[PDB]
Amino acid sequence: ENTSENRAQVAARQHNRKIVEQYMHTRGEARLKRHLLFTEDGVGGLWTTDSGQPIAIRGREKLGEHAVWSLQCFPDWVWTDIQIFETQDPNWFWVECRGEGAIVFPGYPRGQYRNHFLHSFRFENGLIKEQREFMNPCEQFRSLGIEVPEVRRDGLPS
Amino acid sequence: NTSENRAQVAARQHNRKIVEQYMHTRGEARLKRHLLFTEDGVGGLWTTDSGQPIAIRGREKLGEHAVWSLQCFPDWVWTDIQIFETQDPNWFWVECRGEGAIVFPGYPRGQYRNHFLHSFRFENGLIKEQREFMNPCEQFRSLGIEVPEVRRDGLPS
Ligand SMILES: O=C(O)c1cc(Br)ccc1N[C@H]1CCC[C@@H](C(=O)O)C1
Ligand SMILES: O=C(O)c1cc(Br)ccc1N[C@H]1CCC[C@@H](C(=O)O)C1
Repeated sequence: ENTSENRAQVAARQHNRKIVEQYMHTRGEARLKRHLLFTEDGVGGLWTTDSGQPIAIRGREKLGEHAVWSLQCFPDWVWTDIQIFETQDPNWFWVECRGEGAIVFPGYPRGQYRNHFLHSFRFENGLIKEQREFMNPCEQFRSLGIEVPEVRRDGLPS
Repeated sequence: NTSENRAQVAARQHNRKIVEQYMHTRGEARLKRHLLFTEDGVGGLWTTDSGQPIAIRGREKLGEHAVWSLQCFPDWVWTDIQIFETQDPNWFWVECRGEGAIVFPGYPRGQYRNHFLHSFRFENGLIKEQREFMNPCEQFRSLGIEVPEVRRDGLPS
């Protein structure tokens, strides 16, 4: 039904989608201003780590400061194969994508990193309140020359 | 309010019920979870230490796989289940937790807990493709496997 309230939900979803698109296409020195897409208290970061705990970057300013490090350590990064999923919540989206680029972490050799990613984006007032990255840390270990632990699944049917 | 749209709404509602039922399947009922899939339906684990998915292809293979899964994760429960519909009536995402004993050949019995994302795509009201995404490091830990620590030298606080 075409009511003011359904219309408002559609408008919000449409706006938020454009910000997801923008986020996912932000490259190069533009990454130094990606933080401006977030609420002042917005959070971003990596939810799949070797320690099992997220690394959460809290606050728009902290995200901007973080961008300096990310641009250093992933100097040519691009997201590819981007699929945006709207949800029943006009303020929540998921993205499935791939990503590739050099990885330049001090203490490791320079390497090439490729992974499969899921990102979660939650909005408030048309800015991102929470972004979260989910990936397979093992592919990052590979890129850094770190030996990947192996699980044997004996008896797993074929 | 158009038949195209009434059809999609119905398909999405039907498919959501199937996602709910999959997520709440426990115990011996797991031996029949494969009945939720198309005959050629695929399920499995998309985040593995090898970097390649472990795909289980076909309804019959998924039922055979259930035997293994019930032995290796004998009391498994999904919890904190959040179901995301999408613009596609035939594609859902689930974010949840899961926990239970892990009992793999050649590793000490453990307690495995993880955070999960599942993707479910549908055809003809049955699951055509289910994919699990988790952090393999938590599964290493549950099996007593040492996990390396990545150092992020510049990383601000
Ligand atoms: O992979 C990490 O070590 C990582 C650590 C924190 Br903490 C946050 C995010 C992380 N993932 C990267 C992957 C490459 C692009 C990059 C970006 O888009 O800023 C983010
Ligand atoms: O974690 C694995 O080793 C794994 C291997 C393949 Br092959 C497929 C799925 C896997 N994940 C489990 C996690 C516990 C519940 C279980 C189930 O719901 O059947 C599936």
